[PDB]
Amino acid sequence: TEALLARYRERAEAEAKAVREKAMARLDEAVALVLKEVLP
Amino acid sequence: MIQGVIQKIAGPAVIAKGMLGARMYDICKVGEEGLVGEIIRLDGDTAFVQVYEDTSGLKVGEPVVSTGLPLAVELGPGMLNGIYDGIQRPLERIREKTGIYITRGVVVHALDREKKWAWTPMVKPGDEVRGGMVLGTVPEFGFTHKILVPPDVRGRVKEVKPAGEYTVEEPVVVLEDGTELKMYHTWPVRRARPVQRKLDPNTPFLTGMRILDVLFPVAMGGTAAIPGPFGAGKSVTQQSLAKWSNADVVVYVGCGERGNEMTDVLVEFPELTDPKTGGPLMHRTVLIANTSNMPVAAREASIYVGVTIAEYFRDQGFSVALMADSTSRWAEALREISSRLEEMPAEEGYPPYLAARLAAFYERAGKVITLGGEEGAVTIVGAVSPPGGDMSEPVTQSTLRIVGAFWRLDASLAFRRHFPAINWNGSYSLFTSALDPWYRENVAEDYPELRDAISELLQREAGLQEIVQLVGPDALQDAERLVIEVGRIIREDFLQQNAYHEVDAYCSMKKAYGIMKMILAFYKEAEAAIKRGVSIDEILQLPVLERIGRARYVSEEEFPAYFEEAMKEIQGAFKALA
Amino acid sequence: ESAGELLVATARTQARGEVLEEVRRRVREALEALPQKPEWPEVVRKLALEALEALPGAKALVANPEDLPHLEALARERGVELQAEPALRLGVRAVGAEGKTQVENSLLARLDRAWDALSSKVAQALW
Amino acid sequence: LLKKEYTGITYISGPLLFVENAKDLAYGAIVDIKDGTGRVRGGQVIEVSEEYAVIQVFEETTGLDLATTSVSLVEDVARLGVSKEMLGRRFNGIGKPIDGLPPITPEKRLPITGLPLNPVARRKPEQFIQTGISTIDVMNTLVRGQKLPIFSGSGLPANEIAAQIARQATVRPDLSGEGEKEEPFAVVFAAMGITQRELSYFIQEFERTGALSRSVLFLNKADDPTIERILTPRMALTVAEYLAFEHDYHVLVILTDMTNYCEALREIGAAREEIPGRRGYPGYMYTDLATIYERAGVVEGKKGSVTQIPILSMPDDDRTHPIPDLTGYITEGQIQLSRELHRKGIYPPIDPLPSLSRLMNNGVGKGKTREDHKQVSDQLYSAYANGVDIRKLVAIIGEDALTENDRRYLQFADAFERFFINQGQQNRSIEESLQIAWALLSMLPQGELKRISKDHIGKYYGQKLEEI
Ligand SMILES: Nc1ncnc2c1ncn2[C@@H]1O[C@H](COP(=O)(O)OP(=O)(O)OP(O)(O)=S)[C@@H](O)[C@H]1O
Ligand SMILES: [Mg+2]
Repeated sequence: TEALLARYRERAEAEAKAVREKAMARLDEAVALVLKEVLP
Repeated sequence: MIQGVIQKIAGPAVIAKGMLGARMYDICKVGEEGLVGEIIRLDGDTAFVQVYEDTSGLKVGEPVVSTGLPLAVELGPGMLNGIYDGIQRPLERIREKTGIYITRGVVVHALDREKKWAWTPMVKPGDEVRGGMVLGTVPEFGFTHKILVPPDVRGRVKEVKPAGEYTVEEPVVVLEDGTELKMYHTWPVRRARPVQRKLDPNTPFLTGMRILDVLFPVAMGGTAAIPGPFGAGKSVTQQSLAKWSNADVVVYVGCGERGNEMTDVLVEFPELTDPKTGGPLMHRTVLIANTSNMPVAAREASIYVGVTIAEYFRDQGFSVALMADSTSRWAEALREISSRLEEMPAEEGYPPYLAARLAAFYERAGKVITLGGEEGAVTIVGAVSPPGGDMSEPVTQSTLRIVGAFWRLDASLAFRRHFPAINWNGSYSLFTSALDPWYRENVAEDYPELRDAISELLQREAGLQEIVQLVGPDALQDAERLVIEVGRIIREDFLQQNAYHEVDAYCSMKKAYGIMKMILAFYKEAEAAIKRGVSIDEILQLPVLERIGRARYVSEEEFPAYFEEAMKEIQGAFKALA
Repeated sequence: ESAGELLVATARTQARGEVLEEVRRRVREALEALPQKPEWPEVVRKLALEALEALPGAKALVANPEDLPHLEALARERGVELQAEPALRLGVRAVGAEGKTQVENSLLARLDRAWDALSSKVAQALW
Repeated sequence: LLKKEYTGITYISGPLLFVENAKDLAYGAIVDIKDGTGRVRGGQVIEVSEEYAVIQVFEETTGLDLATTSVSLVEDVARLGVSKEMLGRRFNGIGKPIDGLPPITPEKRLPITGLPLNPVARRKPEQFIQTGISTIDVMNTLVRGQKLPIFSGSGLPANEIAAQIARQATVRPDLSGEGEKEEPFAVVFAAMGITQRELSYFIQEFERTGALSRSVLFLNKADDPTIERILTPRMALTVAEYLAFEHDYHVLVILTDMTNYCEALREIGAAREEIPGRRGYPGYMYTDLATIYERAGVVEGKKGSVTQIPILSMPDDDRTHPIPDLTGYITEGQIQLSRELHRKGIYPPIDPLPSLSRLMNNGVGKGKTREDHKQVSDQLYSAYANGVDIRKLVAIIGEDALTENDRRYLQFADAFERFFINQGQQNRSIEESLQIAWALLSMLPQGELKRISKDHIGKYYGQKLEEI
């Protein structure tokens, strides 16, 4: 049926947004780490 | 110690410059990793080195150091019950320091230096010693391993270690000129070890396979080639020989073949029993493994390492069977190296000296009086893998000129599960005549006549097959139908042998003689019945054929009584025809 | 009926990949405009020095004209000519002895060649 | 790390170019070739000297000039970034994704040529694989850790059989003595020299049944650069080895057409002007095919396994052609499709007489499949061979009138071909295939069925051919 597909796509986009949210805090920390590693 | 740098890298071949003074066929350590290589061409200040290990990642300018010595193996206690790579490195100790993958540049002693051995001297101070004499003995696995003087060493004994536990590195004998003699010595793999005399081979190499031991026998010091297409059963025959033959020591060389076969040997052999002494089969065995995906240049080294180890065990008075899993892979390695050398190929791309190398390898076999005065032998069975099954390819043809036995496998028999799949029409043996006195003395006085009659029956059956295909089996006389059926019986009940059956895998000479006697007695009685007006239909329906067919599954212990009851049943059946 | 697994896996993959791409954009924009920090001569000195570490002998070093004089200690020591190309922002490149070999240390190139190894740690730290 | 560039290009001809200086380039290294337009090509150092290094360009050399072309080092050893999220993805055969999803995050960067397995570290392949095909599972059974090619012709349905095996292959741990919940199983699929039509077929097949989720696909198209066909099995086996020996996966590897790979290898070798072989193929083709195939197997102390099924098209159905000849010399057996069985409408057209599984004899028995497996297989082979050798004598004699027991085998042979071999898209279990085999064993229990001595007759005989 269509309902299973709709529920799966909605939960998939929701958890994608959740992973984005829980990356958002550490984005700048990772950026600082990469900046300190690339520079000699 | 000549030291140079890498000038050029192209596959397994490295040009080293600054090597003025390096000697032909000396071992070199290539690169910072110290990869083992061998010089095969010298040109001005440079040297051409063939690397026995992978050359990936080598960089121009890395040092190349020549050891000043040719490719040599360490010969002494500790080789039995072991597996080695192409240049005699223990694969188990390589694993225990490297993991599940074989990385290059690993250095490890061929003989365990920390193991103690029970030294038992035989010489005394003041004795004159020549090459090949026995300094003393050490027990390895029930074998009495003899510590031999190196073949080039002569002198007078100054000191002898009393007794006890020593390692192979501890000098057990010291000569008056300061020459210390250890439990081991090195020998160049490309030099045949000297012997006093070559003897004529007068005893059979019992393989346990009926067709080979009966129709195409090989003598104790002989050589045999077993070429065939893929899946014909070369390796199965080699492993059957390793399991069941009467050799004191078996050396198996996996030259460029599957690793799963070497693993199969390593797993199964410790559980099997040595047919001679009764101990575990692996204590009899030395494995030299260079799988197909191992470095290609190491195949040639592995062949020489195997044959040199076999010769060393021959020098101690043992009879040694050397199995080469495929000499075609060694030939292909030679072709690749020759192509790197820009040599002009002779035939199908092989170098022109291929036949010379094969002849020098197969010439090391033979029954000899060793330098120590004992009698030893090396038997070589070398498998060949002709491309597309073409027996006209250079390796097969150059092999046939030197081998004494030719065990030709057939694809048509292998497809139809008729194993061992020996083409008895194309095969031959040149040792059959010379072994006749031994067969008469040890099996039966009339054994050669039984064998000749069986071969004649096979010849007649093969001839009548053409008439069968032309006219049809229905429209030929009952005598020829009897010949056809007796040939079928011979094939399926005597020539066929299941190497995986717990009983059929091994067959003694007397069991084969009994089966031949059964078949020939049945044939003569059925021929008399045909002359007696008996129709072949009821002859073919006789239950005695079931006894004849099941004879080969009878164990060696039961077979002497089964043979007697089968003889009586054969008599009674054609007596009952009246 | 089983397409939900494909949807969830695709969504998570797209999310993580877009997040990593955003991290790349952030780090490349922050890596831009290094000379605005007055500590830049001290790092570009080592940036030029590692070029001479790579090249046992260099004929000349090429960079933005304003970036040249800060590195001229190496010019005095090695005798390397200083060559100007303003398009070579945030980087140092050198010409070998024969002119055939050359090395480049532009910051964007270092980021591009390091990101493949760095992403393994970045993804684990980010999640 | 800093980037060094070499501008000393002195010679370009065909696929090779020479770079002067460049003694810093290690042998076998991977390089990036950049021309004046900014396009970047790939290349591999195939020969390095003091005076120059020799690079084989991955693509065509069109557009390269000695004035502006620059060569730079990428890595001394070709490596592939691998991770567990590769499952469900697709790649072009050089590692680049072609599924539209973003690139994976590399957990490890393994060299793509691998390293030889130490023979003392291996163990004997001992667990069978249920492919769902009776003529394989019963008579030529596939064992975890085996390499077992499928020999096929140009007109035979090899791709369909490959897809069916990929869909149906399963571990069957319930029958195993070590009964347990199923261990992870995965399929790595490598397509070499494949057409767009076959690619669409495979993508549709993997999508329509969800097998894609437990699969990794490497797809090299026929119009892709020829070097990517060489590199494709390296990437596939690198991924398979990573999964199996670092995450305990049971990996089944399928190589779609090794004939295309060997044609690519011949092209590359002739480009390098090597010594030729039997039919123009390089003399070292055995070594290369061995370095591909020998990577399969089972390792002592590790739960995972790698199984290979290389499908190849025998040119002109000639088994003595170099490709099938060397493949048979390397692999442990072969599955050969019959064109005559294809003409009779039988699918899958596997001919059991010339097919062989070397590792079969130690992969079946008690605790593995059923206790009667080997005896049943022996009996089926013997009976089918007897039927075939009866029908071949009928042609020469030209007489249907023959002994009564012969007609039982002719009928047995016809029923065997029409029911056991001919199974269509049915996913027969090993128990189902054994039931079909025992039903086909309608021959006399003792007067016939005498090739293999067995007392399993009292347990399984008497079936009346009834189907579902
Ligand atoms: N004497 C035999 N008894 C029983 N089975 C046999 C025998 N010889 C061969 N076979 C079978 O046939 C297969 C072929 O084995 P081998 O003869 O070892 O192959 P080969 O001659 O080494 O050729 P390859 O595959 O290129 S190494 C074996 O795995 C067995 O299944
Ligand atoms: Mg073999």
